[PDB]
Amino acid sequence: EDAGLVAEAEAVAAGWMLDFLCLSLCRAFRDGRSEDFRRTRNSAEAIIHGLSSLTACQLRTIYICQFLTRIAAGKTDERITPLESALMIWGSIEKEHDKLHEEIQNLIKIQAIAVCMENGNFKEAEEVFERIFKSKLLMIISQKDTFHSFFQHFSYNHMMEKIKSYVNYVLSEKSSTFLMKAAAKVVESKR
Amino acid sequence: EDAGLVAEAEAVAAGWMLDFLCLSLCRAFRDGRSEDFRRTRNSAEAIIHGLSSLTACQLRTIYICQFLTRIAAGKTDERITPLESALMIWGSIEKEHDKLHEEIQNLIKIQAIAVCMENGNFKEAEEVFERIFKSKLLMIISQKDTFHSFFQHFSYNHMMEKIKSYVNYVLSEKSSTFLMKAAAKVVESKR
Ligand SMILES: COCC(=O)NCc1ccc(C)cc1
Ligand SMILES: COCC(=O)NCc1ccc(C)cc1
Repeated sequence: EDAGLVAEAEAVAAGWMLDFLCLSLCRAFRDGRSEDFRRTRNSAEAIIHGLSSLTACQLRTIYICQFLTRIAAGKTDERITPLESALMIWGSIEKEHDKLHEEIQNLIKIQAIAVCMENGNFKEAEEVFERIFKSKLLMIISQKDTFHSFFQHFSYNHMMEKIKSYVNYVLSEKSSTFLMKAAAKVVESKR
Repeated sequence: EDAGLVAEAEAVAAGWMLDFLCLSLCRAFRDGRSEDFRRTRNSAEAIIHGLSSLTACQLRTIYICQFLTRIAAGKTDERITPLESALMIWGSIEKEHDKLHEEIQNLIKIQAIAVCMENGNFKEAEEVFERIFKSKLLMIISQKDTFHSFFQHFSYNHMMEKIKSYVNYVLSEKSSTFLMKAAAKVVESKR
């Protein structure tokens, strides 16, 4: 038995498990299956400790998973909120800055403030605003005007809809990865 | 897309990941790769939350993994020690009670006391003795006779050697499971 070849096979399998768990995380996010999302997130987080070197494709995969983890915790050792952390990941993923990227970016920026107002924490809403960003938005926060028409166009539902359309593209791109394809064949054979 | 067929494929893949991670955990235990063992253990623990129903084979797999986890923590919400917890798993696994089973059982029973004496905790050694079990063993603990010839036949090294021989049988039995076999093929193709 060669120790190097065994370690290489473990790294190949970790890569397969990462894609499979990304696909499961994407579907759970799309479906709103919170408990399944939490379980898949924990498995993907543990599995990637088996990798010390990642390709460009694998880095994009883990950053998509970290991004969805923050978006899912949006209303729930960093001194920033989950939506602010999602915005940092979003702005640094190796991906095209098309119209959809910018739409998601601006929806998260406004919702990072609006989720604080929804929870009744207006001081945090101002702190979030100061870290991200103008005089019209600060007057809205100061007036506790949570249902201002600006927030109805840049809504939480609109942020989730746009992120879900992005998730469907990731989902289709990874639907043919090794582990899910082999698992679907086994299920189809029964049946 | 059928939600039931997607969930079935996820359960098939969780099963494949469980066998792969058992095989990796067995090799790391055999090799004494502590950090790799800790990482694999965490991944296997997270992955099995994706399973709510297990076959007899899968139950044996998870119990072997829980047993090795306690043996590896042997010298490190239950009011018992890790070796005592390993003994509980060992005595209830659906497996043959051959001579090797009994040898491992008795080595763990004595080492559960001896590891407390090694750490200088003789009160715990007596508490462990009371929970497991005689007058000769209690005199040894009372006298802090850690290097009594009884402990040299029923040694920690002998316990580890016997458990490692058992691990080699599990390792050979699972060496042909789906995920490792497909991963070894990929590595062999390069080389
Ligand atoms: C880095 O901060 C922790 C975190 O985001 N955990 C969720 C997580 C899910 C999935 C993957 C691949 C990686 C991480
Ligand atoms: C049940 O007590 C926790 C524990 O033993 N964790 C390690 C663990 C490793 C591997 C598997 C499959 C399952 C559990």
